[PDB]
Amino acid sequence: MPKRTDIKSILILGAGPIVIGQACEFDYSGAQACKALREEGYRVILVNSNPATIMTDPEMADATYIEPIHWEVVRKIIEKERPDAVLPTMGGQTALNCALELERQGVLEEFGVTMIGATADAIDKAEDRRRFDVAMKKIGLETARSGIAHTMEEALAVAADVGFPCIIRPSFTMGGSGGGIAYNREEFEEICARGLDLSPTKELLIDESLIGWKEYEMEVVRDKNDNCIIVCSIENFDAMGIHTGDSITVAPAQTLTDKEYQIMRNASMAVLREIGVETGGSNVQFAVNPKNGRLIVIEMNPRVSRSSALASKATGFPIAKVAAKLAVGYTLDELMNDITGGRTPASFEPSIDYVVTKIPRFNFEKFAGANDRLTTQMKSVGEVMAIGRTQQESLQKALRGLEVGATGFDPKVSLDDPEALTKIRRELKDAGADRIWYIADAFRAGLSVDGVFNLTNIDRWFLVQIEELVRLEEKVAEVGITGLNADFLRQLKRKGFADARLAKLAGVREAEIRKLRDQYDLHPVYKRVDTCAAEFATDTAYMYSTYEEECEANPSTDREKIMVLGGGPNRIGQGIEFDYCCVHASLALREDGYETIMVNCNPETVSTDYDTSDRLYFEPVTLEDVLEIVRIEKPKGVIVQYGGQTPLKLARALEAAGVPVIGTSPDAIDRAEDRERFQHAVERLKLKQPANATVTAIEMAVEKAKEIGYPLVVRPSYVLGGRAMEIVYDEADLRRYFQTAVSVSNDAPVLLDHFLDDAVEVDVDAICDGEMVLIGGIMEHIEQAGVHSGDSACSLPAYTLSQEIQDVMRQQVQKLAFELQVRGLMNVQFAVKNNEVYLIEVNPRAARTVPFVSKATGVPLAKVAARVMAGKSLAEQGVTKEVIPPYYSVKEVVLPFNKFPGVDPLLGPEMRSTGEVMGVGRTFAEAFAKAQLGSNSTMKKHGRALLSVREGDKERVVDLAAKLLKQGFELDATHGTAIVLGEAGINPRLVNKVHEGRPHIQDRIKNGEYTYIINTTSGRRAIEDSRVIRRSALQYKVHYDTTLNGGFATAMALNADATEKVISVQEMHAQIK
Amino acid sequence: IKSALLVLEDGTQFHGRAIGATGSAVGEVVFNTSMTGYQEILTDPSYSRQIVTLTYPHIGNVGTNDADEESSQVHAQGLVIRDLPLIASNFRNTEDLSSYLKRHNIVAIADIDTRKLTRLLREKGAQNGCIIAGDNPDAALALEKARAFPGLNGMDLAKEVTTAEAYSWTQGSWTLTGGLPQAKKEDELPFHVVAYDFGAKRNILRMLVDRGCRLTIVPAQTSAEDVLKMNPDGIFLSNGPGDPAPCDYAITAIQKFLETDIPVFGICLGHQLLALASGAKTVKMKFGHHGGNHPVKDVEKNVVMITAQNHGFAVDEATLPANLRVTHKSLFDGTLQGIHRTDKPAFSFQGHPEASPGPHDAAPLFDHFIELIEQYRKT
Ligand SMILES: Nc1ncnc2c1ncn2[C@@H]1O[C@H](COP(=O)(O)OP(=O)(O)NP(=O)(O)O)[C@@H](O)[C@H]1O
Ligand SMILES: Nc1ncnc2c1ncn2[C@@H]1O[C@H](COP(=O)(O)OP(=O)(O)NP(=O)(O)O)[C@@H](O)[C@H]1O
Ligand SMILES: CC[N+](CC)(CC)CC
Ligand SMILES: NCCC[C@H](N)C(=O)O
Ligand SMILES: [Cl-]
Ligand SMILES: [Cl-]
Ligand SMILES: [Cl-]
Ligand SMILES: [Cl-]
Ligand SMILES: [K+]
Ligand SMILES: [K+]
Ligand SMILES: [K+]
Ligand SMILES: [K+]
Ligand SMILES: [Mn+2]
Ligand SMILES: [Mn+2]
Ligand SMILES: [Mn+2]
Repeated sequence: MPKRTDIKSILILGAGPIVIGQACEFDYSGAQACKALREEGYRVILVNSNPATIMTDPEMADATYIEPIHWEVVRKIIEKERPDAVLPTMGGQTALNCALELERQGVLEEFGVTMIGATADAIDKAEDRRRFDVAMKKIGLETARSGIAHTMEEALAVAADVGFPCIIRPSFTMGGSGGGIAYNREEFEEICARGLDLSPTKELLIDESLIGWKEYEMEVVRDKNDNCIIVCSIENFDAMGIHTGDSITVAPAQTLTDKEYQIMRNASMAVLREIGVETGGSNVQFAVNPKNGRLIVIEMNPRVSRSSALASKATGFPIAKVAAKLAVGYTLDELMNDITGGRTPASFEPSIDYVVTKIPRFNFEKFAGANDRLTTQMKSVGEVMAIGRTQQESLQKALRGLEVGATGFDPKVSLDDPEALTKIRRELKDAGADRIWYIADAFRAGLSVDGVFNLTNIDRWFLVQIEELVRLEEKVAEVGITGLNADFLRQLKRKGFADARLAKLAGVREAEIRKLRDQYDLHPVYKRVDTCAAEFATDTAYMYSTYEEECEANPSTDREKIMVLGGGPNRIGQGIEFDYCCVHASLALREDGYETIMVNCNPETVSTDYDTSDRLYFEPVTLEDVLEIVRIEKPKGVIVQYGGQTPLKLARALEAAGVPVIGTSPDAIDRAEDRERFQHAVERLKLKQPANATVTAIEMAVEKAKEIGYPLVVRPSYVLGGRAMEIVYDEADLRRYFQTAVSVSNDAPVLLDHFLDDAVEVDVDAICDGEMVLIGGIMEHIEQAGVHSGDSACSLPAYTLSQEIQDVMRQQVQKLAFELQVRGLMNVQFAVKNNEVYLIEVNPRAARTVPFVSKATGVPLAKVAARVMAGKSLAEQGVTKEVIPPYYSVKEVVLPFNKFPGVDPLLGPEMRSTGEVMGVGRTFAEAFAKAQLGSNSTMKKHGRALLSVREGDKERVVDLAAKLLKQGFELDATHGTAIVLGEAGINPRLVNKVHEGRPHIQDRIKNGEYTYIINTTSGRRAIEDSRVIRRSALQYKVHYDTTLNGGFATAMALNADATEKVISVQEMHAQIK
Repeated sequence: IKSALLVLEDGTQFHGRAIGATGSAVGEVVFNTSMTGYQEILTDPSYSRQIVTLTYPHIGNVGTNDADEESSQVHAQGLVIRDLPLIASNFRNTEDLSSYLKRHNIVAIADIDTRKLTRLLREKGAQNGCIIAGDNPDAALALEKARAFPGLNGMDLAKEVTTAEAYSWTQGSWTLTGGLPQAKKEDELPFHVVAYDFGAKRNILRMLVDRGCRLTIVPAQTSAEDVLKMNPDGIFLSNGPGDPAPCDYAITAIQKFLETDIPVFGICLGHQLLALASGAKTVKMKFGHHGGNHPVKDVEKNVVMITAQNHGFAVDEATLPANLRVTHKSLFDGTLQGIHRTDKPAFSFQGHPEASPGPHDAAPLFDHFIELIEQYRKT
């Protein structure tokens, strides 16, 4: 049949908060499904705790539930929405896992919910390691010498079999979660211990070593009629041994002969068929022995994956969209190919006339004591993608599109450093996130391709390419700016060289190369993505830049254009929130009659979706790249305020280069972004800020510090997420973190701010139209000032702040909006101490709190602010009064500490969270409990609690202890805490520190004695002393709080039921009058 | 610096780099969307008098090897690519592409906007062109030679590539593990097929042999009479270059076979010939079909298959004799891909069930043929 009749309503399982290994790919996936079905006359219901996603846009689906993704909770949704089918394949592991528990718990059965896309057996068939392995053998595919383990004793015996090194892979996990490479016995237990615990099925799949073989993936889609296609093939740059998610990869595969491809392809299909996937798309990964073509099957993912998003963006083939439709019985032949103007069927294999490159994005600098070597467990936080007609072209663009300060192959070591070959050696032998740059350094240093291959195992096909760019680079360095004739320059542009790299090499200014290009008439052409290698025409404008002959840009002369600049790869501190805003700005303006142009190169985004804007330039967000498009688009205006720090830093340069920047000005952005300038503004306004000073050098800083007084906060200019920020306690604390602060400061000063003890933190998002100021929302933080806003939980409305004081802040915001010339969105940060408002900072753009506030207030701020930026006032839009919802909304974050065990899971001024969840309640307590549960907290309503607090918290601890007692907890405390509690009349049970005796905390935590841990610290040394409670609490999965306010909140949550009642966003919004 | 230049009939120039032999090449220019299997493509006889342009920028990444030869030589008139890799990197590699091209004395160019070329051909249809590689290539001379090209329209190329003396093939298919197998002993082959050589790919033969046939290859012009005289268990009509139309001899003869109850199978040209022999009409397409991602529908089972295509001509559906029933169509342009005789035990496929290179999807088309054969044997 065609689309199914017995199914009207569908429940799409979202993936939750973004975490390492499980990110934006699904929002992209989820949102695709949602649109697919709805376009197909289906009632769509979807659940997702993440407020920053687009998918949770109320106008996206018929029923939107921003609820904790718990089977009990999901249960209640089913119960209330009476869904027909459930699509559990667009939410990663969270979704599969949930779909399966609903099933386990007979909830599906209970309500007649049909499981579509993929069945539960299929899923298990693939998700289960033993089972999978068994299928492989049955269909004659080869797999790596293994064994299954359900215990440690059993894992030991399989290890004593396969040998070291060996590869650990748990069942029902992904992102290499709970896995790794055991090179010895010691490593072996630690990894297995983790995997076994991590495993939903308490099962590990242990393999022998295939390290260094080639690694490949294929994306397949299968229909109900049995039709099967390879959507994309992928060849990894980094060899087997480095998770694909942490590897540089390219499409299509490059070094297989047709004969090997076919084998791989057949296998891919054989595998889907064997497992049971009939109505979707899956990813099949393989290992290939370069020496002999020997093929080995690594695994299968019975859902959409991160490669699907990449694969989709790479071919123009809408994987998730198609698959969704396929799950309701549509067949491939039935479905039309989007991009070719529905001229052809979706049943075909894409062919591309270019090279796609993806490089992962890391944040190791935020996790000091972490192991920064790449392995089988994912550590990256984002990814960039680039398109070029050649690999060289592709790769270089990606390098510059990553936003890590690279112009391409910038050098890591000096040529005249004796120890240089040794560092290179290491970096190559044992991959770090920095490998690619070291590989170039190796060529500069005198190592051969072979020499490099031996250390890296990276195919020479790639290597020679990098060596060739190096040689070209050395030529530029020799001949200099004089040698930059058109022929040569042209050749350089063709190999992907950026004006900026050429500039450093030629020891000139980037603006000089660009000028030279101008002279010569050396500008790129734009090609289009079309799924077929130009066999058919496309009416879509999805383009990439290249240096060739023919241009396919064909720009409108017709309308007024508006350019939106994207945020590039996701990263800690700048994530999905910024995509959501971009998408909305386009949606808005487009609706308003403007031609919308998107510039971005993050594949996992909805913004890089061809449906999204009128025009899409899949390009690096750089000055050079943007200038070129502008040159041809000749837009009405450009928005630089909705894509993070990037476009923010580019502003000045753009305007200076004639770009028509709309909304808040570049000077204005600089007033806010420059700490000294901000400091003045506050002064000129007669506002309150702490005791501070702006500094450029240590000695002076040291001197000034004496003045301000410790402790003090080091805050660089032009950063978000608290990059390089640190609380200093003395001189030497200062000298140690100063340079780093400067290094990221953007030729702008570093602020030295006196630390504000026992102060409440507040965030305020507002819109200014030059006429009026619209307050979006005031959010009070749970954690105090000192804990980064992005890592704090928060409430809307405020839950403890006086009206009087909030009103004081609303005014400061307005005063600031106006003085600073804000035009569109702004985010204000304050600290409340002693009934005194203090200004921390102003973010002259859309902030990460925007999506949440919008969701909480029912006001689409990104849309509104986008309109204001384009000319339409608040008055005109009729959005003039601040909304104060009837319910509470609480945001909670998810932290990656569990991916980086060697890290102290302490909170601070520098942001480290990767995602967030939203909790909505009748009370603050209800809101919090919901936030806490959706954040995947292990908190229990009973048990034994451990209390170990610092001096300052010695007063409120009693109240806290009391509260736990009234709840039925049993207390344990360490020495000092026990003393105070004793004095209050509370007699905890004494527990020995680690240096005190035995059993101690570690022992007791480790034994599972506790269900809650409240541990607060203060000072560098006292922190490093208590590190073990934190690390153990984490490892053992015990809920812990590191702030008293945090603990108090937890306490409250104890009086609520997160599973009690559920409410759609449509319904929340309707309750607003 | 070694130049090369490609000039199209329309005057359009592509300047690039020489990557093969020195000289000139003239033919009908075509684009191929295959991402892999460039060598197999090169050694495909149907490409004779054709200057092949590959859409996938990097061509030569895996080098070349003898097993990847579909014929004894390179048939392509010329080679047009975007980028010739620095190195070949594949365990199966024996000779880098450049070397191979030179050795085969193939004029080849690199570094041109293949995409722009593709769009042109797709937009304005096939064109003849000329590639000149050498010191100072003469753009006006190139144009001249291109312009002067006759045109594959009405060009019988089958006669030009066919075998001189008929021969026997008993060799099976390649394996990763074993590579190309050793020829089999005739006695190991149940069936006995007679194959017209219209410029056949080795993979057709191997796959046949693979299915239990012992082969006897005959020149295109061989008489049905001469044929029938060997008592073949089935006849087969290969792929090949040029217009199928002009091949009266083969037409004539096929007509003569369809009077008998022998099973017959035609691939590509053979398809066209048989359709011709059935009184159907053949057209020359705008740009044709050349790739390995072509969806084809088995109208009968309403099942889709990804196929390997290579054809500049096609059979007119709206002129099909009733005795002719459509088995297959292209999902890209709805063109006719497969036919079967209502009355006889004769059918054909427009694409290449044998792939090489390409998806294995349509290989069952062979099985039908084996059914038809064991049936005539029962008889
Ligand atoms: N036998 C082996 N030897 C060496 N490396 C291996 C071996 N098996 C797997 N790996 C590596 O381990 C990585 C993770 O394996 P994989 O099965 O994809 O885990 P996963 O968590 O299920 N992946 P995903 O669902 O995409 O997040 C691969 O990308 C390989 O590079
Ligand atoms: N003087 C101070 N006293 C106490 N806490 C402070 C002080 N200054 C800053 N903080 C803390 O340090 C955090 C980071 O400072 P901030 O200037 O906002 O960094 P940022 O990188 O610009 N943040 P953002 O743009 O929001 O991602 C704040 O959220 C507070 O928790
Ligand atoms: C992928 C996200 N989880 C595993 C499915 C761990 C955070 C959900 C809890
Ligand atoms: N919102 C921050 C997470 C809090 C964590 N449980 C701790 O207190 O450190
Ligand atoms: Cl091997
Ligand atoms: Cl030069
Ligand atoms: Cl770590
Ligand atoms: Cl060109
Ligand atoms: K890899
Ligand atoms: K799997
Ligand atoms: K805070
Ligand atoms: K050229
Ligand atoms: Mn997996
Ligand atoms: Mn900031
Ligand atoms: Mn901040």
